[PDB]
Amino acid sequence: AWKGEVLANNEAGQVTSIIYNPGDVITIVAAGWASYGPTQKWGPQGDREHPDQGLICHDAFCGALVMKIGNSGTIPVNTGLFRWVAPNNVQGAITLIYNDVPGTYGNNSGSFSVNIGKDQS
Amino acid sequence: AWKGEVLANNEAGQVTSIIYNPGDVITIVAAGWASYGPTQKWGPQGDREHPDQGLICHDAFCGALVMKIGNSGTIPVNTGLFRWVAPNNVQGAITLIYNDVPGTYGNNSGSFSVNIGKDQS
Amino acid sequence: AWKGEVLANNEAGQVTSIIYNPGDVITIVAAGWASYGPTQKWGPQGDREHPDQGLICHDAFCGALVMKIGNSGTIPVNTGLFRWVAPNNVQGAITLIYNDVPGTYGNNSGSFSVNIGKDQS
Amino acid sequence: AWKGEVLANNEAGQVTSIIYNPGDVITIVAAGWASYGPTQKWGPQGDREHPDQGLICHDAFCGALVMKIGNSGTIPVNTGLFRWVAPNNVQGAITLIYNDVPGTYGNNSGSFSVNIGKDQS
Ligand SMILES: CCCCCOC(=O)c1cccc(C(=O)c2cc(O)c(O)c([N+](=O)[O-])c2)c1
Ligand SMILES: CCCCCOC(=O)c1cccc(C(=O)c2cc(O)c(O)c([N+](=O)[O-])c2)c1
Ligand SMILES: CCCCCOC(=O)c1cccc(C(=O)c2cc(O)c(O)c([N+](=O)[O-])c2)c1
Ligand SMILES: [Ca+2]
Ligand SMILES: [Ca+2]
Ligand SMILES: [Ca+2]
Ligand SMILES: [Ca+2]
Repeated sequence: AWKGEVLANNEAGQVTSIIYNPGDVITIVAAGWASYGPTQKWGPQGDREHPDQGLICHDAFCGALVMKIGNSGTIPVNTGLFRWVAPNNVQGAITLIYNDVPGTYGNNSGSFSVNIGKDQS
Repeated sequence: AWKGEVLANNEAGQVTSIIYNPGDVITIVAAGWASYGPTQKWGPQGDREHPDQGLICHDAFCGALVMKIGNSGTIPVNTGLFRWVAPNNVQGAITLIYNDVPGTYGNNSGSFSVNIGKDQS
Repeated sequence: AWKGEVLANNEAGQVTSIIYNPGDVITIVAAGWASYGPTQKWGPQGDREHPDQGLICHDAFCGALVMKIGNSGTIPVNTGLFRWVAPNNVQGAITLIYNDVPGTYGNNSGSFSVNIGKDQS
Repeated sequence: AWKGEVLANNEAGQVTSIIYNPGDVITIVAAGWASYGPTQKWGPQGDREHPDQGLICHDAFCGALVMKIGNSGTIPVNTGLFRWVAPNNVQGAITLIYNDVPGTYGNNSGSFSVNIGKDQS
């Protein structure tokens, strides 16, 4: 299992110790509060009122938690995933990232606390 | 495992199939959007700007997911719990509930989708 | 989880740390060599050539590993059980016992090494 | 998870669907009765009285269950392995094999039933 913090202001994303292999079943739980700029804060699902303009992951809101697995594209995590199996041919190390627009992470604040474990399979 | 929806207007809470027994290790993942009355919606950690004026759970925000286990008081769930063990003396059936003030559930809207499983021990 | 030795001369059996509750899924692995009398020894499936003339568990061989769950009657374990769920209405502490005839444990020798864990459910 | 039978007379061993990847934790439970020649039978620990006269695995008895992970050397399985982790550099498909002397498989009989799964990590 891996536990750690994902800073909203970390454009590169936080690499985890988890290597996703074919067939693997994993669980992720994400909590806390962060911002893409405003004094207001949002949870891991982000700000459902913010537009999608140039976000790294078009499938989640601004300020959501997303991930990449190896060199996949971005995949939504949000609050987390229960006993989840990736699509065919997705494999590698799990990096977690705050969903925002490239070049705009400087004004971000806060962090999410995230756990990831491999489940029985 | 149990998977189901928790309606925000359900004052009694959603009973699950899960019986928490001494020594159990559990994982919960909650997702979605709901409202304790306003047109806006919030995720499982609720509205961090809303005052607590009589919530069923004073350790979580208005609109957050909470639970009771058997005869326990409310216990925060929020986005979820990763490989969690219950407080001393806590055991029994898990009921999931939207955190709002007694008697004001009629104007709530939405639902959270929740998964619960028992982990290896 | 629980790891321990079960002596073949132990008539009362070895009580583990595991309490079996409804819905639980367990795995058992048993290894080693023991005897009900002879200078020879057998593994956890026992002696497939020996008669049953009053074994505590009529569904396994003399010299096999068996168990009780709470006040159940005996259940075969043998080499082990993989992600097993018990019959209805069985609950309580797991007691591991060597399968022999009541009153004859005194000439027994050796032990099995046993791992028990609860699995994800 | 994977379940299947491993014949005593199969010199090549039985390929499973389990790919052991670095950091995997696995459980294996084996049961049953087989023979490397004699009319009598033995369990997955094999025959503790028979000499090693060129077994494919010199760390288990003749008639024991062993395995390869990819093109590893032989690894003892016996009755099973509880929440086990492989040696460094060991990875690939798990192949289960009856431990006998090469070219003597033709007088073998019986089989073992084996479950393998990956465990929480
Ligand atoms: C795809 C990379 C090129 C984008 C350049 O344009 C932007 O930076 C751009 C364009 C439209 C909306 C936004 C936006 O939603 C946005 C998001 C932010 O977190 C933020 O801090 C700022 N900001 O600092 O101005 C803008 C940003
Ligand atoms: C029948 C209910 C008893 C009323 C007690 O509630 C209050 O007086 C009171 C005062 C300030 C804020 C709140 C509150 O946070 C609150 C929370 C709500 O979800 C809600 O639907 C209502 N509401 O519609 O009246 C008020 C409630
Ligand atoms: C030995 C004290 C009295 C128990 C009574 O045992 C029997 O009546 C009975 C009758 C038939 C077979 C067996 C038997 O399978 C049996 C099994 C043993 O492990 C053992 O050590 C002995 N023993 O030492 O005599 C007998 C026992
Ligand atoms: Ca920003
Ligand atoms: Ca309300
Ligand atoms: Ca005896
Ligand atoms: Ca042979």
